[PDB]
Amino acid sequence: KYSAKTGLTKLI
Amino acid sequence: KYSAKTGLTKLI
Amino acid sequence: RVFKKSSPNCKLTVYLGKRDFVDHLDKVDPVDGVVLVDPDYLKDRKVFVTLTCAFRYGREDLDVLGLSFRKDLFIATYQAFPPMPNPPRPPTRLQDRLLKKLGQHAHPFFFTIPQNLPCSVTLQPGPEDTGKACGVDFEIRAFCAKSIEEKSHKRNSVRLIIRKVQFAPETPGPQPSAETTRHFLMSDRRSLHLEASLDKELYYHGEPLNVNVHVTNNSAKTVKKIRVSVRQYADICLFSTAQYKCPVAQLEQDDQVSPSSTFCKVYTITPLLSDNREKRGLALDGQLKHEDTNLASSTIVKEGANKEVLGILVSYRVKVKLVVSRGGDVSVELPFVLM
Amino acid sequence: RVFKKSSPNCKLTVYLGKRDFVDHLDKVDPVDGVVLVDPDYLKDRKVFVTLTCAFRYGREDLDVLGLSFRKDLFIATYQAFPPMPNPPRPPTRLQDRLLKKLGQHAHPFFFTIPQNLPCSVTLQPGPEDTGKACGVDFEIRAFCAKSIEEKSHKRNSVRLIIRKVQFAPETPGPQPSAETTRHFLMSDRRSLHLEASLDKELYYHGEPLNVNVHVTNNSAKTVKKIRVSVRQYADICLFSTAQYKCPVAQLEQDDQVSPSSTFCKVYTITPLLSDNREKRGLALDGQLKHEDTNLASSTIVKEGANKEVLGILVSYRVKVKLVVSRGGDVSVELPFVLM
Amino acid sequence: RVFKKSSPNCKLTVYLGKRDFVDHLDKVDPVDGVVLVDPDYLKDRKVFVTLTCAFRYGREDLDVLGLSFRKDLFIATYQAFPPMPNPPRPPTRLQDRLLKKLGQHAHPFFFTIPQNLPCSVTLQPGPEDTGKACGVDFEIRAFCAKSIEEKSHKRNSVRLIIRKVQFQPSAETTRHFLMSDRRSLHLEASLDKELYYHGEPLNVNVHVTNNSAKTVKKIRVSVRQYADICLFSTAQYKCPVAQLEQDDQVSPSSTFCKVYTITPLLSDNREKRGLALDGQLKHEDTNLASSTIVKEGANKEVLGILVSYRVKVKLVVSRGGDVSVELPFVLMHPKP
Amino acid sequence: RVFKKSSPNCKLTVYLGKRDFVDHLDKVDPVDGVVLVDPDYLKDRKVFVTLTCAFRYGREDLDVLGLSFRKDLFIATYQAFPPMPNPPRPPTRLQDRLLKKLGQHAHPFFFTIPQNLPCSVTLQPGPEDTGKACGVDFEIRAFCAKSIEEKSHKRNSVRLIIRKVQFGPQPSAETTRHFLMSDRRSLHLEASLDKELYYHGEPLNVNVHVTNNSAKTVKKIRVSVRQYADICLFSTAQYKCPVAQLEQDDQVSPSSTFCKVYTITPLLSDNREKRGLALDGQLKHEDTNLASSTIVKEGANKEVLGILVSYRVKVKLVVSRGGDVSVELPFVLMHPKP
Repeated sequence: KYSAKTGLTKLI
Repeated sequence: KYSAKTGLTKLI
Repeated sequence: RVFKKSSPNCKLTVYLGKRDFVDHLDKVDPVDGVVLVDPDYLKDRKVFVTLTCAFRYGREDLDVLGLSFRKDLFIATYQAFPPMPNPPRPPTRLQDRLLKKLGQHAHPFFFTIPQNLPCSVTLQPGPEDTGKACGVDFEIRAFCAKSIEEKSHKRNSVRLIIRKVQFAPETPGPQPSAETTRHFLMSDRRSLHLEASLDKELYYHGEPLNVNVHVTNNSAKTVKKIRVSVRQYADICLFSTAQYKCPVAQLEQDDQVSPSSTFCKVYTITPLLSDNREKRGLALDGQLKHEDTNLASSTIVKEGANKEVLGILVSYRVKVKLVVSRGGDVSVELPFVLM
Repeated sequence: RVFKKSSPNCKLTVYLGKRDFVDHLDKVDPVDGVVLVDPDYLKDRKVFVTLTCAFRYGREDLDVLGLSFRKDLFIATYQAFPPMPNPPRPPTRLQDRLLKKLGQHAHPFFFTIPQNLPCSVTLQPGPEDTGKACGVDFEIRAFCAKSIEEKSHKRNSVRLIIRKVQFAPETPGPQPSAETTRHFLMSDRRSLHLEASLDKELYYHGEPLNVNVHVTNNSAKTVKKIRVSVRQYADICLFSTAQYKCPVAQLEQDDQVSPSSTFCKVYTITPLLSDNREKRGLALDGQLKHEDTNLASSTIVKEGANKEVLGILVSYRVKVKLVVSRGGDVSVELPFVLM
Repeated sequence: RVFKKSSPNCKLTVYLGKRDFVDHLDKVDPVDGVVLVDPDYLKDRKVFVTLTCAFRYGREDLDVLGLSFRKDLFIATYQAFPPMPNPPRPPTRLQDRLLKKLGQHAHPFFFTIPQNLPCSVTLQPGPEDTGKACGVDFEIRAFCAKSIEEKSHKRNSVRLIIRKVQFQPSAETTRHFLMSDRRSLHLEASLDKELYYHGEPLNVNVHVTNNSAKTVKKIRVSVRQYADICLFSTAQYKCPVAQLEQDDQVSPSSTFCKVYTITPLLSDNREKRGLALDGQLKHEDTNLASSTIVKEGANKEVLGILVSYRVKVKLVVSRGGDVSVELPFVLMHPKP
Repeated sequence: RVFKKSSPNCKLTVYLGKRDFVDHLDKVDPVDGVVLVDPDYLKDRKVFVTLTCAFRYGREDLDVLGLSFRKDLFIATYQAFPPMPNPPRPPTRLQDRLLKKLGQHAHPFFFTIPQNLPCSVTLQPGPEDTGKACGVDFEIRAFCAKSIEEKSHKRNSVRLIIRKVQFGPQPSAETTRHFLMSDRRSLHLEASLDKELYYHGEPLNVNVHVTNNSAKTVKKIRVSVRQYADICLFSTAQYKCPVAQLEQDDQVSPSSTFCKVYTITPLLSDNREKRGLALDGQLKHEDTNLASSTIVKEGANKEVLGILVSYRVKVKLVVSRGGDVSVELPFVLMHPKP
């Protein structure tokens, strides 16, 4: 198992 | 003065 | 230039300077940021922040079910809130800017890295599919779980990709060259003295690929061509080290060699990243989620350790491929490094 | 990976290998292309081809109505159709792949670049009003006007931008380490001996800048700081060679040195581009119209010509800045090269 | 398995392989079959075969009773008998089975489909509207009339219904308000795949991304079927095939995440109004309509029902406002 | 330069700065001015001031059976007299100029405008249709009714019409065209440009790069600027009409890559006395200009009720059978700001 993400942040 | 463009082809 | 991930949560809002931290030789580049926190929901809720040195080799829930997960090569764990009686003793002057601009509740954090961790490096995916990834990465999470730092969850986490890098030393090895003989069944004379002399040992991105190939000839068996080919070796030690041959670039001219003399041509090549884009199996330096990378730097395996280094071990070797009538493709390899 | 520009009007379709051509040392990377033309509306219409290496430093129709235009650094012209007596003698094997891939009408072309040409380098625009556009480029065009190769227009021309990127030589120069001793009017001693010793002489876009800085000290004005700052010389030559200073990147911790000893630290930086994106006047290596580029490599001037090289002459240097009480910003510069 | 259709006058008898024809899009599934005709009734009588790509939006006699009739997108015609030059260069392996099986009076036939043809999709009838219908369809008639191939009449014409069924998008958007100025709803409805078919359900990994005030009530995800109809007015008919949900609430100043698992079933929306179905083979059980698409836009507009699907991810926030967001994704069949 | 309006009872006068107000974007242009009333008719009667933003789509004593009237998207009210423990905390520099020049009587007034509101823009009527109209306007009223704050009429109401007019990449469309009686790409057509926001005074070159219009002769290439006259009362409604278009016979060849810049100037006095082309808001007889393009702000709650003008250079080619194929883009005409 042990977790995942959100998926995107390209700057500030 | 000599001439100008079309302005874009990026790949094949 | 500074950038933040403001968690939508407006509990943990993390301000950082650079996404790529320069992993030097004698030291590393430490992480140097702050975490703006808000007080009205964080009532006896406690701020922490961590650095995950993560290694990836597959699908995020298929490789989950089974008996294994990612071997996280390192995890650093910091407690921002509640603060000690002034925790931050060597305050960064980036986090002088991040405290004077921000509020009294803005919370420092720094993250030192040890001397056993590799870069952020991935392979290149194929243009065709069955669902695969791989690569090392460094990331930073700031979060707040009710239980102690030894437990955590969703619902507070602020994640940002950072990057770490190998950077080869001051000194090149010997100036690596090449001159072999070749013996056959049908033509007796030494037939291929082939001196692939070179200039340097550790190139980077933005230099030429010249190979001074000196044929010394006295023979029959008309030679046709000398192709020159930049082999990438995609070493991958997961359940076993494997190399996956694929030429990042290849050039060749029609320079033909006469019997009985010494002729020599420099064969001169560019491997560009833009030429091998949308192509399979050519390790690229691990990129920051979408950003353009370079072709993967050579990785080196330290002289001797108790544990064998698991994962992708990039090597690069310039093969000098030949064509001799009626077309036999003879060649050789050397060691050379792109770090 | 071969690519084409099918000329807008389905007459002169130009097939080429690579858009980045290598600027070698012994040679250049010559062009090796063909042009598929159709024989129905090209009846006694004579096809040619050119390479128009050109400087750009402004607006099109505005700099048209002045006195000058651009100073096209170079232009090659060669007669594809009808072939003066069929002049492809050493065909490329890409010119051997295309001629049999395409129809019989395919007409080759091949350009060898001279030794007096700078590379494809473009000034960086800024966030604001960022189009007094500058930059060299290499461009390659097919055409056919009634009048002979010394006259042309636009209604046939096929334009395909390529590049020529400089590449570093085979030997780097001796280990550079050189700067100031700094005597004063109120504190007496040799008072900041400093050594920014280095390791190499010519870097690329793969490796960082470790600077081994050696303080030698017996203090009577407290030091408090050493920042190290990589500085670009965006040395433009239109009327004049033009030094435009700005730092691509710089780093520092807050290591303090005490009176009467010798201190030493390896400070270290990486100049990135994604950190220097959305910034003004930072010479970048040439771009392929929107494709990602990188920081400009060191340009260099040949060992004695007759005519001053006109263009942007990019240099680089680690300026070792120090901050001393009560705030004097002491520093010095050296040579080093990113070619 | 093979299937035939014999007219009640035993004159034109068609044998065919598949009712479902696999609409690839570089090509399309061509028709393969034969027509067994009898020649002593057909003495100087001329057999044909055709394929009708047709569009329906109502009653037979009544929209027959119109200022227009069916605007057929397509009709293919070919000469079965007389064989004008027995002209099939490639005989098909299905015809290789049928010509050996039957009496050689089996006339082969083959139907090429062009690229501008939309798929088989019918709007779902109401429960209360009895005589209301609308649907695209593909059929095949082998037929004869004394007149040359230009005309026909209903007799000697042998129907049959077939089908031309057409065989990592993240969303993240912010929500700013009147009385709560915070970003207040970032939300990422991430997924894994885009083009599913019948058999593999809909997980939607919705990452709650929300600040402080305005207590969120709930999240609920509704597979919503778009039915775009272009006859004289383009028209889109919104109706929820399936919607699933729980009560997993989020807190002020947190980043929650739920995977919500929905599965539109044909069996559940049986006996309902407003849900485009794939065309049936006249009575047989079908599926939920496959998403059609207009390839890149032909010079002539596609006149038909244009099915798309989406996951509409909806939320309620205090005191129950129905915030939401939508995306693109497509449902089409798997090929053999 | 200053201007006022006085009532036939010379009771309320209004002194202002400028009838053209700059619809900025981070902000807007707030209204500033003073109201000048008299003493002794206005004993114990209470003067107020308002900003009426309106949507108009027809006739005055006719279109009031619309279930409604001009659906006033927004109306602002502030308490002029008796000043009410007055918050002109910032008094204006021009109100400073008006208070000492005129009597120290001058009642200042000021109007914030919200963000969900449109500019002042109207549909140009036909040359033959007389009793019709449409458009937005921003007007101001200064009045006093023997009432509560709610009741309101004329003859003390003084009304001034003012305005709230709004003061990319090099945008290029290169499209192919596939036919039923031709195979080739048959027309790529690249309308390359250099500006996307123009004003009154800078012309319209369209660099049209033709890419093989052959196997079907081309007559030639028209280029025609179309205003989009969007109107949202009950339904959004574009009304297509070309303001200007120009035209030479340059004749692209089979197997030859043509490119021509076509130079357009949309003028008003050429489109004066026409039908269906929005003009900018105007003041009662004086000269105006061709309407500015309005924009739709990113993410309002409620859709903007107004006329929503845009423009676009349509490049309509004409190919041998005289079949006129075309393509459009986005292209937006805002004002230049002082």
